[PDB]
Amino acid sequence: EASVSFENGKIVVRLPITRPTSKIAVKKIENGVGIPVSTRKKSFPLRDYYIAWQISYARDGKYDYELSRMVRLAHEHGILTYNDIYELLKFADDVKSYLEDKGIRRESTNEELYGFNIYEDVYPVAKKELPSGEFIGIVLKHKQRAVGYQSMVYVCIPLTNVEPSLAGRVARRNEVVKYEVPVDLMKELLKAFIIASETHKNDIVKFLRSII
Amino acid sequence: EASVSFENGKIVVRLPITRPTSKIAVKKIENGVGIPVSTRKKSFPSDENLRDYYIAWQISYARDGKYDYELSRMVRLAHEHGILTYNDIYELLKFADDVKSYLEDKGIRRESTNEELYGFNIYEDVYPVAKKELPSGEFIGIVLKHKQRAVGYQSMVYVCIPLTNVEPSLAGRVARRNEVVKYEVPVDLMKELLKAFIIASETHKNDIVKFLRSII
Amino acid sequence: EASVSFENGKIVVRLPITRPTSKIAVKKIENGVGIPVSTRKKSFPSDENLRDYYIAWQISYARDGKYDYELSRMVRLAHEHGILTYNDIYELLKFADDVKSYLEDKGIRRESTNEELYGFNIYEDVYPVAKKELPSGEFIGIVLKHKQRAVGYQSMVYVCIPLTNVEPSLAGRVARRNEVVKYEVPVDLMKELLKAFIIASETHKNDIVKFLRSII
Amino acid sequence: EASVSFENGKIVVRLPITRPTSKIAVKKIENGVGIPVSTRKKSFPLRDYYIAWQISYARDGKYDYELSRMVRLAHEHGILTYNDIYELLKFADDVKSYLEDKGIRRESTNEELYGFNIYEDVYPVAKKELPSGEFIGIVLKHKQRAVGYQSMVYVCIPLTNVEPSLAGRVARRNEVVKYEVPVDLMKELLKAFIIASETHKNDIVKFLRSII
DNA sequence: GCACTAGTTCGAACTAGTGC
DNA sequence: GCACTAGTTCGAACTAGTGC
Repeated sequence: EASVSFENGKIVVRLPITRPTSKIAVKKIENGVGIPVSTRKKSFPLRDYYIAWQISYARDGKYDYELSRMVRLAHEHGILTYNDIYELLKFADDVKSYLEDKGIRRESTNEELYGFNIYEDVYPVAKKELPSGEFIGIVLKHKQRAVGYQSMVYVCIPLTNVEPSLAGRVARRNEVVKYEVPVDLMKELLKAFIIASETHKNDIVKFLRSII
Repeated sequence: EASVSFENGKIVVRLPITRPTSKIAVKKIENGVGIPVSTRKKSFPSDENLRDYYIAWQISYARDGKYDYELSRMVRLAHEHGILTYNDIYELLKFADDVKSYLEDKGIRRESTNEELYGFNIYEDVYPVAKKELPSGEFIGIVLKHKQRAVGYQSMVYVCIPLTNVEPSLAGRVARRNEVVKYEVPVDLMKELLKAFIIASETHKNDIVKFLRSII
Repeated sequence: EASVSFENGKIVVRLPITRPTSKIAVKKIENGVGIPVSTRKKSFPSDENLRDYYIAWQISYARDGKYDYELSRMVRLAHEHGILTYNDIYELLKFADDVKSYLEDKGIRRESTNEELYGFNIYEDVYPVAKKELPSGEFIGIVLKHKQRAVGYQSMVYVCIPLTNVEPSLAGRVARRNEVVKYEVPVDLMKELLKAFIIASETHKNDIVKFLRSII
Repeated sequence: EASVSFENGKIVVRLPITRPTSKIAVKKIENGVGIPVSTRKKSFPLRDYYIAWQISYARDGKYDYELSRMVRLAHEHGILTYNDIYELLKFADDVKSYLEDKGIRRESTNEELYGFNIYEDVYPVAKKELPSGEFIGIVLKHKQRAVGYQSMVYVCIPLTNVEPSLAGRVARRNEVVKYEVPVDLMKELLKAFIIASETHKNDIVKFLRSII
């Protein structure tokens, strides 16, 4: 439900902010944790607020969706040079372990709760912050209905970096905002998928080699 | 769904072995340690490996607002028949009086590390788990989940029942289509499952205390 | 879910009025005729229009293979308490002996017409519906649905309960959040719902006869 | 999950036949009724067997999907002339009532079943058969979760009209077949949507006027 | 606000495909 | 064939948007 385009020499994405889903939701960040927010009820003050986007690179087996759509448009308009794709391919070739390798572990402690021993389940999370304010997250979740893991990639875009400014008001009905996607972001998201798992890497490599 | 009955002086539960769901599924817990791993095995071994298989049951005490379901039906039947005594219930009410802190109070924390994965900073999200093991091999566990639409945590209680503890014996056997097995519920398991709910959250404790008071 | 109980000499069912589902929902049946139409009205009128509103309940007699659910719980409680007499049950068993044809036997037919809609030939698919009305206004209906994965038909039994027949009176009232209303189940309704299942399919009849035999 | 393309001067669709869904399923036809079939278990003999395709013309608000994709490709390659689009627009302008207008009615009868009165619920169905063997169906279903109706358009494509011939064998795993879409079919499907309802018509009209 | 319509998440139940 | 993985339909429960 995201809309990717090329406008004014810039890759832009238009994102809805009032219909929260697994894929797109506005969050308030406190101590790392992302509190959900309803953008229609409470008014905005702002550095605390992000669009949380679980971004994809394929759909129906097609690599012309969200991230891959942004990349194709960038490469065709010289935002993403052949040089950039080469080094991302080099990065990928150098990557030998993944977030999925780390897995999820259960550790004993020396604590009890009224006679019950306390253990801690430890989930790995990979994160990078761009100087522009965007966050990239890679979370490991226990694969639904199946053994093993799924790695999920998120981009977190501060409300201060979108237009129009939501400052001082509730979102309008079906409000959609526009975000100019910086080349750095596309690079780092491709890198995130590369390290998320070997199967995500193999996909990204085939796609970028596809851009030739 | 499980089916709970009173038979021959015991509380008995009949459990599906083959149609795994979030409520009831066979899981592998290797040497009784680690996160339970899901499985769809229908043929069970007859050596040391059998002891790694459990029925994992995310067990409840109410359904549709009524307390005649799974654990509450076990307990009401156990007390009706003198399996769970008045004294047993008074001891559990006393335990609940003493509990003033809960698994949900611990919540979930994110820890920074010093590792980087190819330039990306690594953090660790840390979930508290409460767990107790009975002498006969059953595990009672309490874990947390983020609430679906809210800012809080939901606590869930599980009992993990060794396949070596059910009938007909699964050792070296392949489960039939829609196989259901029979498990005699030990009184101490009912006690510990009540205690699990009592320490899971204040709301769960309040529910359990009102329920126990009502069966007296 | 409905909640069925014995109170003050009557079988009583408590029914949700506000969270419509395929099982239980408020529907408008204008002057008691036509296909029921779904609605999410929370404010109910106090004139002739009130009589067009019903609670439509797709009612069952078993859940999880057990016969202690909705209609079977009504009937077992009714018989325990002498509301539904032995003689009543013998009359229903006699009725079932006489039934040798079922709504499912009728099936669904496609009829050709002579109409065309801008060049396209018009056909009509025709579904049989069995329906009975009680003197106090309740409807008992039986309809067919194509089976989800099979070549057959599934029969479903519905009771449509006038809102004017429940408590607290809904006339000129707005339903509260998660409102539940109270309905006293007439013995003749229990009889006719059993008869409905008996004529719906041979399988349903067999189920009902075995159930009735078991409560004797 | 259908794949539309332009090959050899013909619009072709590639359809899977072993993963039956609401949208695509293989059926055996007897006395009008469409029996479902599992193409992997039982071997094929053949005029009795059709691919039943609940075809669409939009997706995510985009009119580049299934039917609309076929039409766009046809018009761009001269299979569907401007003349064809004009007359389809004329057809549409002439259409003043719809399948949805007919609704679904409950009729009394003089029959009883062991004391219960029998009524008949009557559902309208629109159908056309091409000389090539394809059927087009419009069925009225009681709109899920809502008042009123939904009209659904189906194309039924005989297995004798696809390649390869399934004669004498079970389908292979993930077997997909290719069907060359005749211009007549695209015309008649557009006509089906036009008469299905006024809202389907308004959509189709805006789309064809969009092709200009 | 009422009375919807439409969009979503979640779990149960089912089926086809995959690798050993 | 076993032991999964992945694709689907269906209903319950919830939320945002719409027209009056």
